[PDB]
Formats: sequence, structure tokens, C-alpha cells
Amino acid sequence: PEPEQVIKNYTEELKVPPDEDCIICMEKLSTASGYSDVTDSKAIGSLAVGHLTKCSHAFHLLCLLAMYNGNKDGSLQCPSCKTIYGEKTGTQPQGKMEVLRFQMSLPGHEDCGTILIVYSIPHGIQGPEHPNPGKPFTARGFPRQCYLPDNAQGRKVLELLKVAWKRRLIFTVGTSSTTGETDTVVWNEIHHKTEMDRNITGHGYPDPNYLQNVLAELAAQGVTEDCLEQQ
Ligand SMILES: [Zn+2]
Ligand SMILES: [Zn+2]
Repeated sequence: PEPEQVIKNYTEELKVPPDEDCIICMEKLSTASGYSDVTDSKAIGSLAVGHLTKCSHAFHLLCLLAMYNGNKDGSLQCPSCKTIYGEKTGTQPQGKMEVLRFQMSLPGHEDCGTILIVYSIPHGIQGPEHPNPGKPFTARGFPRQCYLPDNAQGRKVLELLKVAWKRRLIFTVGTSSTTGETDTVVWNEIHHKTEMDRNITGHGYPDPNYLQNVLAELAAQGVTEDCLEQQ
């Protein structure tokens, strides 16, 4: 889990670095890391070069370490091909997700029924992964209802949302964009629809771009169609 440990976990030493540049610092792999002056490590020197263990893209290991300036969730993303090593997870506190389906249609989706997701997160105590470990956090507005059309795309989004939920990515502990309350349970860059009819609050359905948008948001957090498949 330690920052030097995860880089070794996802890399293999390149005995002879071929004649090429490291896309993180632009210095050739056969020469020193361009970030050696800034980044210090215990077991990684300026000349250490290695490749990621699925895509074989090569970098200075110190460059990759300086990159892993991020969440420190044990995950690492190739800057070249964006292949994700490990699994991005988040700080969603404990709670409950329930899924229902009814026949009534959402506006703009009169050809199908509706998926209803209900989330509930109780108040609690922040853990070491949270902004103020050991301090309380609050949780407003629960249970929260969210809506998806019960068509092929909405059913796919639902399956991905369940994965994001299990990865603690749906909610985080942060500052409410609406009340300014700090240390509270808020959304985490995966936008949900919380009303059926957008004309009441200005938020809801129809929204032709919504499903495409949320798939992209899920993918940016490493939740993809490939995550649904099992050998
Ligand atoms: Zn480099
Ligand atoms: Zn790669």
C-alpha cells in the first residue's frame, strides 16, 4: 500500500532500457530521470527504469512514483495507454443501496419502465481515509432516490453503478455544493438523476445526453464494461 511499494508492484525492471524517451519527463530512459531532483525514494534511484506489467510501457520508476500527486488508493494508471493497474476505490462511508423497477415511464422514455435506486448513508465517524479522521461526519437528504430508464443502456448503467457502489465511489465525505456544510456525505463526480421530471426543480428527465455522460463519468473512475465480465 505504501507509495514506493505500489510502483514496484506494477512494474518489472528493464535490464537494458531500449533507446526511447520517458513520456513523463521527456528524458531518454538510458539517461537520468527528469524528476530526480524533486522526488526522493528509498529503493528507487534516478536511473531505475521499468515497464508496467500488462502494457509493457516503460518509464523511470521515480517518474511513476512522482505521479502516484494523486489519490494514493493503491491504483496506478499508465500515462501512455491509460491502462489501470489495481482498482480505484473511494471514501464512501458505510450504507445501503437498494434497487427497484416499476412500469411507469420517465419523461422522454415512454417505451420502457423505470429503474429506481435508493441510497441511504447514516451519519458516523470519519476513518483514516477521510479529511478529518476520528471526527464526525453528517449525511443529509437520505434516503436519496435516483432514476434510470429501464432500457438496454439504463440497465448497463445500473450494473456499473453497483460496481461503483462496491468500490465506494458513489459518495464521498466533503463539502456540500448546496449548503456549504463541511465534513458531510456528498456526491463524488458520478451524476445521478434525483427527480423524474426536470421541470419541477430544473433537474431530471428528459436528458438525452445523461446516460452517455454518466458512463463516461464511471469510466473516468475506472468503472467500465470490462468490470462486469468474469472468467
Ligand atoms: Zn522519466
Ligand atoms: Zn501503457
